[PDB]
Amino acid sequence: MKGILGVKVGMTRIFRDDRAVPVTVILAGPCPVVQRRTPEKDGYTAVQLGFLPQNPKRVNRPLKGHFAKAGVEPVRILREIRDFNPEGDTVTVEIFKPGERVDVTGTSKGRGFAGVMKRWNFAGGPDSHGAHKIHRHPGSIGNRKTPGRVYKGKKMAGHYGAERVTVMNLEVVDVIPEENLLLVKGAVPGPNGGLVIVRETKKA
Amino acid sequence: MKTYVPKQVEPRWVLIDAEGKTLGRLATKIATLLRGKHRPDWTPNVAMGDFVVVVNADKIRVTGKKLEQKIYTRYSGYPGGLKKIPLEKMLATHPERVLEHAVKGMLPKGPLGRRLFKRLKVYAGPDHPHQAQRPEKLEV
Amino acid sequence: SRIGRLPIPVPKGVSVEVAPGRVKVKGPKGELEVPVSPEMRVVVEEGVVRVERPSDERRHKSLHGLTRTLIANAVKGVSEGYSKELLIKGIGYRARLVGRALELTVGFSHPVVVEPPEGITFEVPEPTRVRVSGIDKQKVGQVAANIRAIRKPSAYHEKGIYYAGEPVRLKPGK
Amino acid sequence: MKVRASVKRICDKCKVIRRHGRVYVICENPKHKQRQG
Amino acid sequence: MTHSMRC
RNA sequence: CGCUGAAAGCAUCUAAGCGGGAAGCCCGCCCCAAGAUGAGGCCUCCCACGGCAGCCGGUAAGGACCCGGGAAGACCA
RNA sequence: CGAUGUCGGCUCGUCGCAUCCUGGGGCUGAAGAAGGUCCCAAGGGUUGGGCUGUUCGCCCAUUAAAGCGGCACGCGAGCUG
Ligand SMILES: [Mg+2]
Ligand SMILES: [Mg+2]
Ligand SMILES: [Mg+2]
Ligand SMILES: [Mg+2]
Ligand SMILES: [Mg+2]
Ligand SMILES: [Mg+2]
Ligand SMILES: [Mg+2]
Ligand SMILES: [Mg+2]
Ligand SMILES: [Mg+2]
Ligand SMILES: [Mg+2]
Ligand SMILES: [Mg+2]
Ligand SMILES: [Mg+2]
Ligand SMILES: [Mg+2]
Ligand SMILES: [Mg+2]
Ligand SMILES: [Mg+2]
Ligand SMILES: [Mg+2]
Ligand SMILES: [Mg+2]
Ligand SMILES: [Mg+2]
Ligand SMILES: [Mg+2]
Ligand SMILES: [Mg+2]
Ligand SMILES: [Mg+2]
Ligand SMILES: [Mg+2]
Ligand SMILES: [Mg+2]
Ligand SMILES: [Mg+2]
Ligand SMILES: [Mg+2]
Ligand SMILES: [Mg+2]
Ligand SMILES: [Mg+2]
Ligand SMILES: [Mg+2]
Ligand SMILES: [Mg+2]
Ligand SMILES: [Mg+2]
Ligand SMILES: [Mg+2]
Ligand SMILES: [Mg+2]
Ligand SMILES: [Mg+2]
Ligand SMILES: [Mg+2]
Ligand SMILES: [Mg+2]
Ligand SMILES: [Mg+2]
Ligand SMILES: [Mg+2]
Ligand SMILES: [Mg+2]
Ligand SMILES: [Mg+2]
Ligand SMILES: [Mg+2]
Ligand SMILES: [Mg+2]
Ligand SMILES: [Mg+2]
Ligand SMILES: [Mg+2]
Ligand SMILES: [Mg+2]
Ligand SMILES: [Mg+2]
Ligand SMILES: [Mg+2]
Ligand SMILES: [Mg+2]
Ligand SMILES: [Mg+2]
Ligand SMILES: [Mg+2]
Ligand SMILES: [Mg+2]
Ligand SMILES: [Mg+2]
Ligand SMILES: [Mg+2]
Ligand SMILES: [Mg+2]
Ligand SMILES: [Mg+2]
Ligand SMILES: [Mg+2]
Ligand SMILES: [Mg+2]
Ligand SMILES: [Mg+2]
Ligand SMILES: [Mg+2]
Ligand SMILES: [Mg+2]
Ligand SMILES: [Mg+2]
Ligand SMILES: [Mg+2]
Ligand SMILES: [Mg+2]
Ligand SMILES: [Mg+2]
Ligand SMILES: [Mg+2]
Ligand SMILES: [Mg+2]
Ligand SMILES: [Mg+2]
Ligand SMILES: [Mg+2]
Ligand SMILES: [Mg+2]
Ligand SMILES: [Mg+2]
Ligand SMILES: [Mg+2]
Ligand SMILES: [Mg+2]
Ligand SMILES: [Mg+2]
Ligand SMILES: [Mg+2]
Ligand SMILES: [Mg+2]
Ligand SMILES: [Mg+2]
Ligand SMILES: [Mg+2]
Ligand SMILES: [Mg+2]
Ligand SMILES: [Mg+2]
Ligand SMILES: [Mg+2]
Ligand SMILES: [Mg+2]
Ligand SMILES: [Mg+2]
Ligand SMILES: [Mg+2]
Ligand SMILES: [Mg+2]
Ligand SMILES: [Mg+2]
Ligand SMILES: [Mg+2]
Ligand SMILES: [Mg+2]
Ligand SMILES: [Mg+2]
Ligand SMILES: [Mg+2]
Ligand SMILES: [Mg+2]
Ligand SMILES: [Mg+2]
Ligand SMILES: [Mg+2]
Ligand SMILES: [Mg+2]
Ligand SMILES: [Mg+2]
Ligand SMILES: [Zn+2]
Repeated sequence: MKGILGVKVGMTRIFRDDRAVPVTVILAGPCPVVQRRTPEKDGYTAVQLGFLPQNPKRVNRPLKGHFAKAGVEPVRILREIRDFNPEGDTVTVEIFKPGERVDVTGTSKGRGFAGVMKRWNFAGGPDSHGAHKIHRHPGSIGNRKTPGRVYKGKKMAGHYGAERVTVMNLEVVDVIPEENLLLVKGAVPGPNGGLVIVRETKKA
Repeated sequence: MKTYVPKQVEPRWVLIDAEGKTLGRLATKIATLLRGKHRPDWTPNVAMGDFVVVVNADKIRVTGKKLEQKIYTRYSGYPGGLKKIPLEKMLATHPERVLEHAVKGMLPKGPLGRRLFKRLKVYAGPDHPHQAQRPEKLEV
Repeated sequence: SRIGRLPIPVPKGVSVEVAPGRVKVKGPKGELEVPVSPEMRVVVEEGVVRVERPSDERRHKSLHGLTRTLIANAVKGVSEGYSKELLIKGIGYRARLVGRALELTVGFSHPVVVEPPEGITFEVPEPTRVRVSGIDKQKVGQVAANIRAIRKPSAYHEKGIYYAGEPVRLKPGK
Repeated sequence: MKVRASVKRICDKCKVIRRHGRVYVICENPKHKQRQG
Repeated sequence: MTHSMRC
């Protein structure tokens, strides 16, 4: 169980065996090891990784001390990969080989306050035939006096996206260690520039 | 001539070992002790009972086929969110909840009753961390 | 009219030792351990094991006969041993030992390998005869039952896996 | 398996048994298998 | 309008 | 559907014991989640300031205000 | 009765199981394939049209299947009319 912190660059397609393969390009490494959660100290196993250097004259004293105890320069981000104990002190793209399958976690693009048709694929109303100001409305939200209420988890309008999403079992199309590049076939959550996490797959 | 009312009492810490005892018949006594009704100065509107530590709560005992047929349930508020957990699985997973549920169902409802529940410290296995309080062992 | 009153002959030199809620039986072929109701009494006599029951309520009478046979089956298990033979029938059906495991060719697209659990020994005299050997009678019957269910007797043809002595009952086809 | 409220012996080889709180009829004739229910 | 015509 | 097995010399999946067995049940996958007031855990930073569990002033590590913005967003965040 | 809006549709679900399909079984007048009947099972699924205001139903072309019922004949301070 291995992971790395990353950055979604953008999409393209490459050509492999006379097939066009859409890819998302991710800048993964290098991720220095900042803290090691152990069963003795913390109750579980995990590495705290770091990612992207930060202006040392921009990192407050509580974080300065934390980096110091590891002997690492200030990084912009800390994230834990759970159940990962890499041998070295720096995780790079070369933990992945082409052909391996990975799960990728990013923050979806935010639709803001979203209607029931965009958020939940509701059917809306008719656009003619007498329909009266309900073309995008959800219709009924319940029954009558029994139960006289609205279910919890009811699908309604509200904020949509800008949430944690994991897409699973993406094929690794290439590793370019000279540039810390990881090509993964298909779509990855979030905008270009967004932070993402690449873990070995959990599908068998 | 006005009934006596005690000034704030200094609570006693007692220790009960649940191993082999019958689940309900022991809860009933822990309820009494938490309410402090064994005390001749009992007052219905103050927390003045004992603190009760319990060890070996996973070795509680039960009659009949209750290990398979006793069903704790939780309702989440969502359509279909009625969860059914048999006693067997609860002892297998969160054993201390078994005596806790039974004691709590015998305490009074309301603010005081929730506080006296906080005066119960239920533990699986023989050990307990309250050595600081030096709890008097009780043969119940 | 009573299983449990029947004394249990003990062959030389099979040892029977009594303990709370157990008896241990050690013989030439190994040792078994029979868990016995604390309500029954297991008394050791000269080359004879006997079982006594405390009253005549039904639970005592039911454990009484049960217990004796459990002691007896184990005393035979550690000296004579138990075994069941299985017959394979059908045109393409046979078996063979592959190491200690049991390989079955019984009409699927694949073979069926059966490993022998601890205490059980597999034997294939003829390609159509399988022998399940062990000291534990219940365990021998279970493993034989397991092997039989891989291709049970057909209802219309004499093909599949049969217990030795199992009758071949069939029913017509047209 | 016949499942019904009246479970009887059908033939002289039929045997009425009781297992796990339910009344069964077992017999050499598979048509005669009964469970009360 | 008027009333719901419950007729 | 069994194995072994009495009560009931036989028989019996059961009364003691042990197997096998569903798109269902529990866990496993994804998401939220310590207001879980039972308010958890780990890493790091500041520190015993001055005047009659309190008190009011100046600080500390830190934070907010303000501003330039943002595939974040109704405002807020 | 100083008003509890009344059919059907659309939208949005949710529940029961006496189960339509899918999973597990027994019996069969079960050769196989395919069925029949009963048992367990409510996780998920259960199509698009012609006619009629229709519910229902019949028809067309499919389908693993085109289930049956409850929620004020669920849902008009949500729409239609
Ligand atoms: Mg672009
Ligand atoms: Mg290539
Ligand atoms: Mg931050
Ligand atoms: Mg992130
Ligand atoms: Mg975003
Ligand atoms: Mg998008
Ligand atoms: Mg937006
Ligand atoms: Mg909408
Ligand atoms: Mg959408
Ligand atoms: Mg849409
Ligand atoms: Mg959507
Ligand atoms: Mg529509
Ligand atoms: Mg529509
Ligand atoms: Mg539309
Ligand atoms: Mg319009
Ligand atoms: Mg209008
Ligand atoms: Mg209008
Ligand atoms: Mg309107
Ligand atoms: Mg309009
Ligand atoms: Mg609406
Ligand atoms: Mg109403
Ligand atoms: Mg209404
Ligand atoms: Mg209500
Ligand atoms: Mg948001
Ligand atoms: Mg694939
Ligand atoms: Mg680069
Ligand atoms: Mg992202
Ligand atoms: Mg960022
Ligand atoms: Mg007085
Ligand atoms: Mg007691
Ligand atoms: Mg009290
Ligand atoms: Mg009191
Ligand atoms: Mg029990
Ligand atoms: Mg009351
Ligand atoms: Mg079997
Ligand atoms: Mg009849
Ligand atoms: Mg028979
Ligand atoms: Mg038998
Ligand atoms: Mg017998
Ligand atoms: Mg039993
Ligand atoms: Mg079993
Ligand atoms: Mg199993
Ligand atoms: Mg599946
Ligand atoms: Mg989270
Ligand atoms: Mg907290
Ligand atoms: Mg948290
Ligand atoms: Mg508190
Ligand atoms: Mg509190
Ligand atoms: Mg609570
Ligand atoms: Mg606290
Ligand atoms: Mg905290
Ligand atoms: Mg912890
Ligand atoms: Mg804002
Ligand atoms: Mg703005
Ligand atoms: Mg704004
Ligand atoms: Mg402001
Ligand atoms: Mg009226
Ligand atoms: Mg009025
Ligand atoms: Mg009125
Ligand atoms: Mg009115
Ligand atoms: Mg009104
Ligand atoms: Mg429509
Ligand atoms: Mg419905
Ligand atoms: Mg049913
Ligand atoms: Mg089916
Ligand atoms: Mg079927
Ligand atoms: Mg059938
Ligand atoms: Mg035929
Ligand atoms: Mg067939
Ligand atoms: Mg049936
Ligand atoms: Mg279902
Ligand atoms: Mg359904
Ligand atoms: Mg037309
Ligand atoms: Mg039409
Ligand atoms: Mg019609
Ligand atoms: Mg009609
Ligand atoms: Mg059909
Ligand atoms: Mg079909
Ligand atoms: Mg139709
Ligand atoms: Mg209906
Ligand atoms: Mg329906
Ligand atoms: Mg009704
Ligand atoms: Mg009606
Ligand atoms: Mg109607
Ligand atoms: Mg009517
Ligand atoms: Mg209606
Ligand atoms: Mg209506
Ligand atoms: Mg209206
Ligand atoms: Mg209407
Ligand atoms: Mg209404
Ligand atoms: Mg209204
Ligand atoms: Mg209303
Ligand atoms: Mg009109
Ligand atoms: Zn019969």
